[PDB]
Amino acid sequence: GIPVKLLNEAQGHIVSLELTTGATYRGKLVESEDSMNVQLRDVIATEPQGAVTHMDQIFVRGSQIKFIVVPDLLKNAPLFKK
Amino acid sequence: DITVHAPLLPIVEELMKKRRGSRIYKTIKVAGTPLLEVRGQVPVIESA
Amino acid sequence: PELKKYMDKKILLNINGSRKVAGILRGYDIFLNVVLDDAMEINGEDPANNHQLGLQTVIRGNSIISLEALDA
Amino acid sequence: KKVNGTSYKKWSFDLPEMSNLYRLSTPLRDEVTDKNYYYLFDKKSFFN
Amino acid sequence: RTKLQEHTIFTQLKKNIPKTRYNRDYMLSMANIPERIINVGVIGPLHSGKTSLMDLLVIDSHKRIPDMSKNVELGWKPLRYLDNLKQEIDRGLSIKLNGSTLLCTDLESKSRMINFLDAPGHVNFMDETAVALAASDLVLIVIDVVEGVTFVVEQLIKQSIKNNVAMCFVINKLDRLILDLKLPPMDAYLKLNHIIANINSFTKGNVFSPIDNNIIFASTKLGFTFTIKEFVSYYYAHSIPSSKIDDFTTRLWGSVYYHKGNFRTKPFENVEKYPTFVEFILIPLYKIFSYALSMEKDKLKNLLRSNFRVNLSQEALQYDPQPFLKHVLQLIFRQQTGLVDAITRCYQPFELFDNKTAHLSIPGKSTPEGTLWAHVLKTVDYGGAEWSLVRIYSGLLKRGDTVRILDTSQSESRQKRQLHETPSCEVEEIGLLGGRYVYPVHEAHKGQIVLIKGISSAYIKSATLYSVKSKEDMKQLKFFKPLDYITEAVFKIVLQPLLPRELPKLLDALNKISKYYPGVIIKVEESGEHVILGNGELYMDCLLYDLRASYAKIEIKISD
Amino acid sequence: PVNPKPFLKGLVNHRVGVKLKFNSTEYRGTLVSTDNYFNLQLNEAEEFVAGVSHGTLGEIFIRCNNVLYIRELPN
Amino acid sequence: MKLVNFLKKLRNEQVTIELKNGTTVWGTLQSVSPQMNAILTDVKLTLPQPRLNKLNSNGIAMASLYLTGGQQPTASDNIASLQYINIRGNTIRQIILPDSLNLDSL
Amino acid sequence: DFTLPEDFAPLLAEEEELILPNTKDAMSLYHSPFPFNRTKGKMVRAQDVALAKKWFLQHPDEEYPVKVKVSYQKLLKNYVL
Amino acid sequence: MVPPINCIFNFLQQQTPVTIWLFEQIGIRIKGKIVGFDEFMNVVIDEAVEIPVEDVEKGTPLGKILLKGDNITLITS
Amino acid sequence: KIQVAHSSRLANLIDYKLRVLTQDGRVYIGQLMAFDKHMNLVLNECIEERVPKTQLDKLRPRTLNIKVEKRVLGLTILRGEQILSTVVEDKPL
Amino acid sequence: ELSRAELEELEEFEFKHGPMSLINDAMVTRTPVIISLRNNHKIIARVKAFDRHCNMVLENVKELWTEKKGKNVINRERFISKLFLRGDSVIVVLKTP
RNA sequence: CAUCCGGGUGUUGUCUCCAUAGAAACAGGUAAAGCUGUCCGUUACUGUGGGCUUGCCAUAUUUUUUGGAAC
Ligand SMILES: Nc1nc2c(ncn2[C@@H]2O[C@H](COP(=O)(O)OP(=O)(O)OP(=O)(O)O)[C@@H](O)[C@H]2O)c(=O)[nH]1
Ligand SMILES: [Mg+2]
Repeated sequence: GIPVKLLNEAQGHIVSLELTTGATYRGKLVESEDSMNVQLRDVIATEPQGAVTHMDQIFVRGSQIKFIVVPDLLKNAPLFKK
Repeated sequence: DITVHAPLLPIVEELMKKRRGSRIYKTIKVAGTPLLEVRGQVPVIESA
Repeated sequence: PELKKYMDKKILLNINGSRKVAGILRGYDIFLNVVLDDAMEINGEDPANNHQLGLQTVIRGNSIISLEALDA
Repeated sequence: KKVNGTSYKKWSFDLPEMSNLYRLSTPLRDEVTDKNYYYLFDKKSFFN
Repeated sequence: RTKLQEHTIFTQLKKNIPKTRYNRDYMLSMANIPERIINVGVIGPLHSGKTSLMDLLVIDSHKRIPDMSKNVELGWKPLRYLDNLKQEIDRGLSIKLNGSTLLCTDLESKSRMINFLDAPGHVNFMDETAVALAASDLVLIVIDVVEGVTFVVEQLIKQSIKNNVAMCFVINKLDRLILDLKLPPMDAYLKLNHIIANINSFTKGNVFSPIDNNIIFASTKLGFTFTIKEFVSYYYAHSIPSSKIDDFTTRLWGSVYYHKGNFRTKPFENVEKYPTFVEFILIPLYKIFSYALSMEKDKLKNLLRSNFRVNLSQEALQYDPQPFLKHVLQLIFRQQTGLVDAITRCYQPFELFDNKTAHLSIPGKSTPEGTLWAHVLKTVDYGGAEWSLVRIYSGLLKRGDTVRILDTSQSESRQKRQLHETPSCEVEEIGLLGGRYVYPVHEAHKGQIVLIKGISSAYIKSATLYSVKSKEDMKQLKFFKPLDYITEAVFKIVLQPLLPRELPKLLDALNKISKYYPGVIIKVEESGEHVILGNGELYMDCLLYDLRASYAKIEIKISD
Repeated sequence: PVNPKPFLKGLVNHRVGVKLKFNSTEYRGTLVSTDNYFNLQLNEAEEFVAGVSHGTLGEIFIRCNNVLYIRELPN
Repeated sequence: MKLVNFLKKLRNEQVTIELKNGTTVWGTLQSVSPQMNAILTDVKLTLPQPRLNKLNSNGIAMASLYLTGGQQPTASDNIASLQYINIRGNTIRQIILPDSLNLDSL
Repeated sequence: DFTLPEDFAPLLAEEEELILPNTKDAMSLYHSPFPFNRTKGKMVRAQDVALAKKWFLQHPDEEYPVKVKVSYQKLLKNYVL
Repeated sequence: MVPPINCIFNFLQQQTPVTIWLFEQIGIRIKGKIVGFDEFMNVVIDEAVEIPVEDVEKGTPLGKILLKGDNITLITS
Repeated sequence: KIQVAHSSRLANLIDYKLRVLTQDGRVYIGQLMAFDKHMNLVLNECIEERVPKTQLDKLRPRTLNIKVEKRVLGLTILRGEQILSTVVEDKPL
Repeated sequence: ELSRAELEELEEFEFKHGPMSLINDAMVTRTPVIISLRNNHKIIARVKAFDRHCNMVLENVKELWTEKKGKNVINRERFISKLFLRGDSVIVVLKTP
């Protein structure tokens, strides 16, 4: 269905994750899976305490993702057409 | 590389005899078609 | 489960609780159960507070939050 | 349903009719389906 | 008004550039992302249907094309969109390299910008095929069922393996088994097996089969392409549990037989059976052909509604047999998304881009992304002006930027000087390749193929395009080799103006010929005559036509 | 090499102890029945909280998702 | 097998639901999906005040209740009222059924 | 091993036969030149049906005498002009 | 490549002693031998002892247990 | 204030401005573009609103104003597993 | 795996032989169970139905739960007539003597 | 460079054959006509019945819907 397809149609753009643990990650979406697993590159990261760091590359399990932020351009991608 | 209907191979080999230095090396029976693929050679000066 | 890029690198691994562990990844499956090597509980400041866990270690996949290829 | 009307301007047949007309037309119909037949015997080669 | 009918059908007015079905700005917005661009070279033998395959992809991308006559909408005549030179229209033949940039979507709904380059199929235009191989990441090798894997296909496979590009094969003109040769379906399955086995004989280690979706079946006259994955997605996936789909897909080829929900690797005893591909794929295609040509229309539309969920309009039901067959097949086989999925799944950059770059340049470490670095593949006559076909291999290029151009014929000595001076140009205009138009843009990015209007005077045949910000960047710079045109020129004409007064015009024109035709060799004798070497008689006919008709526009004597 | 479902099948009519995931609670009782989802029915049970024996109970049904571990007691 | 299809019978009843977080939801039942997703109209949400006053547990529930957009200034005990709500099936603990229902038919 | 529902069957399996009685005629008509590949059209004037034209656009039978051959050639001259 | 469940089996056949970590319950680990393994990673542990989080001195013995897969964080050598 | 027909399903609410609750007590407000089997949601021009602990105590029982914090988010996919309940805020304009 | 009719009869077999048969005995006997819920509430009620997921329509409900006001601790005793109960919230069912 | 024999499409008018429910009751207006308004038939919430553009029909045991919760 459309939301998993939008997360696939987001690959190669910069996305922002928030997790159940309260961490936040922002970076280039290298790969995404139908299970909502994602891999990010050149990742700005943030702790639940609000402390900030940077890391090269990450993988995240789908179940722990709270929401994903996608570039506003995609509202006119061909995915949403009837 | 010559593609021709199989019963007309005598004409093709006659032409390859008329041209100087030309020779036929292999004939491929193109499966499931009436065609043959005939592989050979001819000099460039003779190719006009 | 596209872990192939990591499949013999040193991976740090967030797990349920708040307890980072780390090791050389050795294998994975459809649930993200992971098996990893030279396994260390990363409890804190390394020279006394961490713990080497054993020659083999395997994780039930639901317990992984996230992982990082510190050696790319 | 075969012709637009008595002004007799447009027609539309079925497959059995067109087959029967084609079969009757054997003397005066063309039967050269192979387009390569007209190599150097066509309009533009005559022009050249 | 400038008019171009004497040389090419081309759209001069921006208001008449056709509207895409997709939003075109969205396609540009993903040009920034190298992972979203695939460059596809459509190569294959003479008359394989490559331009027709492109005609399929062009029509499905646009709302209305001004050049569509009703003969083309109804499918009596091919559109031949990319064959847009007057000379190509007259010969019925692709002569020069053309292409289009299209937003394409796979069976999973993910989009790519795809740049397609349509190589000429005639054997004497193999220079253009070499340019296509150089430019392309993946190659669609189009072959027709009838002649199949010929020696030309063998060499195209070999050159593709040499050029480090992903091969994908389109088996075209399946109607010719059904309608021309009139094979019964079992014999047609055996024919396709013979073709696919012959393909595998020359692809050294890599295995090609339909269940791997490296094989696409097509009839670009009747407007359809399909893969096994595409067909089961459209018409069988809804009728089995979703976990079974890929395993059902895996069993639709080879020596597999089926009966009442059970499979075997041998035929069943009590009833004689065809294989699974024949039962589930090929016999339905044969039945679509037969019934669309010869069933009563009301029964036909009832069958199509019950089976394929396609409704026929009243105007479509009035169509003649070949337009109606095309219309029904196009309703059934849905916009070529399984071809885009095959292209998508067959090419992995991780295994190929480094090898391709190391083949076209010297081997070494990766280019720093602070540097612009691009391959100027050829000079092209496109519309009212010449352009340079460029693949951007790294960095960004901006409109109006000042950039340095080195001809590839100097690359070897310059590289030896690297291990132990270049002219510069302003990039006046940049435009996407659009077939019968050029769509202007302000930027071009890594992995993209694009036309560039300013740099064409700094090289003859091909060039390296680069821009740097540090002397250390210059020390790390790689230069592209002179390009391997597959056939050596051995067919010679000696050439002289009819009136010696007109010699300088011929000199300008011969420079233009040497630029535009990649494989041609032009040299001047001490006798004062000009010597042209070409691949063969049609090649010489084409370039001498260009000399007389477009470029020199004078009378020219020639030897036998 | 005894597998989990055969082990619980063997444990029927034996006096087992089950500690829950919550409230530091353990039930000790005779195992009556078990299913594919490892739900438990026990008889003549007793409730222990942190090891203090609250009171004995009749028949008991413990839902599968609540258990931490099951053990056989000394018999 | 049967018991989600029991809930599907209950259309237009003024059922009353307690979510796992502890908030109580009165309203008119328009639909129940096969995944137990329930739709209510003419809905009143509430948190019972003996539970509510322990902030440490009920902060999440209170914050959610206010951010519905339907909490008026507190006449009493943190009531909200809204025309339409969709509730995820997993989130339900209890459904109090209407007192007049003839369960023996179902 | 792998299996699927017992009533699963291919597309268009309810219609038993592949070749209908008219299929041979439809295949013959499909390849014919104009107008026989059509099933609709506009009426033409009777004087606009060039019946004999298709003969001399093609090569004559080689055995024909000289007067016939030059007749073919001259009619081609008229057509080209 | 070693599949994770095959590694669990390689704990099982060699009968090697191992330590197991609970899911969200931080303050305990469990030591013993893996006797049984599963499709859902339920495990049967013999000579089991729970140990706090620090060492074997403070532990208390459990006997033979079935530990339900929903609670396993780690298995370690 | 908005009123929507008793025709029950979420599929009718495409392009309506939803406000969507989650297990952690924030609310996401945006135009619904799509929904899924799992109730994964796509909200365009999205806003997350959240009650900080500094004024969370003002909701305790005793003319009232809460200074809630608001956050901009772009075209959010929301994981259905987290979504607590859904309310409709405005019709498509 | 198995056919639909076989799964139907298998559900009947499981309800009679399996651990769920404690609830079935109370349902058929029309005698009240006691149910410790996940939120430490204890329902006392008569069962009218149940399913695979341990959801259960209840009637004649009484619902004990406890609260504390500083040092003091107090009981609440709500009565309900007819109640659906989602099965995931169930710790442990009893059958009273 | 023209003439001639013919052709397509659109609009409007006219002619021929064949037709009817209706509120075709009334007013405004244009290069034309519901172009526009008052108006009329019934339907928007249900019980019997056809079709699909959907969901259950396929899911309690690791990535969503059968709670690591409760404090
Ligand atoms: N029967 C049949 N004919 C086809 C099919 N596809 C193309 N053709 C015909 O084949 C001829 C060649 O068409 P092109 O599309 O130009 O083929 P090409 O591969 O581009 O050949 P080049 O011009 O040499 O590059 C045309 O007359 C087409 O009508 C097909 O699928 N079936
Ligand atoms: Mg071509």
